[PDB]
Amino acid sequence: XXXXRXXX
Amino acid sequence: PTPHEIRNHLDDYVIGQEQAKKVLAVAVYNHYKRLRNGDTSNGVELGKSNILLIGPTGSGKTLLAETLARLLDVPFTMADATTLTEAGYVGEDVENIIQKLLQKSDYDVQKAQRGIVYIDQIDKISRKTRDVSGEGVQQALLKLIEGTVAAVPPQGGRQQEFLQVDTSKILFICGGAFAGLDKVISHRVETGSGIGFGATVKAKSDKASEGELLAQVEPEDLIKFGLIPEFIGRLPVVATLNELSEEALIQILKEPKNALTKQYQALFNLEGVDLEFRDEALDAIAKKAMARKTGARGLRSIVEAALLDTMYDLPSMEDVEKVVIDESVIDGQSEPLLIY
Amino acid sequence: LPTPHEIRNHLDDYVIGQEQAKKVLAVAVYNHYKRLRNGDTSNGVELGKSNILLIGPTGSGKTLLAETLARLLDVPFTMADATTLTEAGYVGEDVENIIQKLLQKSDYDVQKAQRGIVYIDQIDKISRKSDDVSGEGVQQALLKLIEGTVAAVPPQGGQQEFLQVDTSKILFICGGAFAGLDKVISHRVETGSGIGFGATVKAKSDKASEGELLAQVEPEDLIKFGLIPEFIGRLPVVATLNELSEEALIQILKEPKNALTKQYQALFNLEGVDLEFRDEALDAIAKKAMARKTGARGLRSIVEAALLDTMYDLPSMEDVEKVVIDESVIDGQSEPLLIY
Ligand SMILES: Nc1ncnc2c1ncn2[C@@H]1O[C@H](COP(=O)(O)OP(=O)(O)OP(O)(O)=S)[C@@H](O)[C@H]1O
Ligand SMILES: Nc1ncnc2c1ncn2[C@@H]1O[C@H](COP(=O)(O)OP(=O)(O)O)[C@@H](O)[C@H]1O
Repeated sequence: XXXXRXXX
Repeated sequence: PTPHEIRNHLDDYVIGQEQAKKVLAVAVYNHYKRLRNGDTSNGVELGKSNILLIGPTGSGKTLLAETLARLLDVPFTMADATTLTEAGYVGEDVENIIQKLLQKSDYDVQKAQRGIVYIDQIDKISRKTRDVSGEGVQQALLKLIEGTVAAVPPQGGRQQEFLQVDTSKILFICGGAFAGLDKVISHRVETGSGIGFGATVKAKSDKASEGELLAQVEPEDLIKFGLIPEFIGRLPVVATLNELSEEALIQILKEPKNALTKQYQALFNLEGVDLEFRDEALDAIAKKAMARKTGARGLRSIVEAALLDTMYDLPSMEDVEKVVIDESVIDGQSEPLLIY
Repeated sequence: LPTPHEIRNHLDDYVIGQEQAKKVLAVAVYNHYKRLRNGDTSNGVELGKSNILLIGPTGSGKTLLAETLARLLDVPFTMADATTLTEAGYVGEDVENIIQKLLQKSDYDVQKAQRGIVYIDQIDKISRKSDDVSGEGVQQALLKLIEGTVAAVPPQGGQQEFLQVDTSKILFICGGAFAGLDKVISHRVETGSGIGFGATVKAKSDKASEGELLAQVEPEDLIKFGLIPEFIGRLPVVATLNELSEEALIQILKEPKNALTKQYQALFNLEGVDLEFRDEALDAIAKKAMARKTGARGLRSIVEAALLDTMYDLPSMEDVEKVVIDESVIDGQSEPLLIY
């Protein structure tokens, strides 16, 4: 549904 | 099919793109030239002729496709990839496009294989829980272009029978405004700038404008954007469209029956009042339109922004048989003169 | 079933100017598929795989060798690019996508995708920067992939299941261009020079071929470039393209059956008109190609731009049986001659 993709 | 006649009809509905019309007439004619009597040549692997349109916003891409469908005898489709979800998800699937093509051809396989395909907003599928409208759409479309027979249930399925309609014979027109495609081309063409006396120094913008920048594009430049090289390999043809011309803006408001001037004219004719637009006001509008960098679509802003006071005050006003718009009106310093 | 001599001729038909590269890929692919037919029924078990690593200039036909091979071999092929690749979990990409791409050719492969081939482009872009998600880190992830393993892959995207596919059997061909590698090997093997008086200057930029130096390339030189020796150990086979030649470009348009010159010739055969391409016109295309530093890839732009006027007017024109092209026409100062 919702993708929480984050990279430091 | 005549390249001289197809260009004459498109000239009626489209203006400002002379080079692009020549490209479409050649590619379109080469597409049908192969289907009717082609693939009977001494040399094998005749390259499939395709089209890849590229232009800014309001460049008339939709109009060119539409004008072709009306002129052309076979059917035409307008299938964007904004909602094309792969693997049969809730949004949509690529198979429906094949289905919609048959509806236009009335389940005629012999007539549907000779059809044309056009897609808008192809930049949105550029590769970046899961991704549904990303690079996945390229994979499904890739099979459609390279060539493959698919299975479509006739009438949706009452048996499990499908129609094995070919796809290598159908033409495809991938076109959409590519945002940011100018900085990438700028790096290659600029090749730095000299600092000494003899070396020439570039100004703010001499060759960095959208016009004369896409013609020198290459397939490797699109790879950095996000597209797949195999997808671009199947479309060796490219069509570069100029942003706009000052003279075309004056013609778009006078020759087309759907011009904005004629629209507002009928809006006031029902009220029992006449309207007029002098030539000095038309050319002034074109200078302000190009500054907005939006195209013909952003032309209504300049018109209604000027006729706001003219339309708001109008109903209360009486004995105003005709209204004249002077060049000063576009500037906004002087109000339009009223005729009693 | 095929042999190295038979495949050499087929490769020669579509590729030229690369003799050593043909023998390398021929014996490599020949012995690779021999291992699949025999499997491990012989005394020897777990027959090791031999990978291939190509190094050559840009537009030197590296991709064509892999594409033409897939047509004759008939096995599935994919063209992956390593520029987007990122180090295990970052915004750009993950290695998992590559595995599904190969299956995407047929979308259903259990004992059929193991025998497929894969190509990689721009391998030098991931060189270990020594000042990382772009550098060395990416190479570490590919080690286990090339060595052979199994990755879960949803077939067709969908079941509540995933299919396991081996990758030891799957051969990999890492293609790429290593610019500036001549300086590293020159000081090591031939001579330390280029800056001194007695030292040889780089006068032979185009007079002589850098290729000959690349033939003496070794894995130790690749370590200084940035690659990991462990990564190069998995790819013992080495292929070195020498250069592209002006006379070769003339042969590229005449010797290959799929030459662009022959496609237009076949296009007008059904039309009942003859086509011609003089030798004085092909040499000019070679100069324009080298001028844009693109090779054979930037060839259609020169041809299609020149024949746009002739092709557009050919259907309109009548009683024309032959077309002649001259060197002046390529420059754009002349119009091609027409014979009735
Ligand atoms: N070449 C053109 N000639 C005449 N009017 C045009 C032309 N291009 C655009 N217009 C006008 O602008 C309106 C919108 O044009 P569109 O072709 O829809 O713009 P567009 O750039 O194709 O939209 P996108 O970017 O594909 S969503 C048309 O209804 C016309 O009134
Ligand atoms: N011997 C050849 N005959 C015909 N075309 C060639 C030949 N060598 C290269 N090409 C052209 O080069 C293009 C492929 O270039 P490619 O090998 O992908 O460049 P790179 O080596 O940088 O990957 C193809 O479009 C093909 O037409």
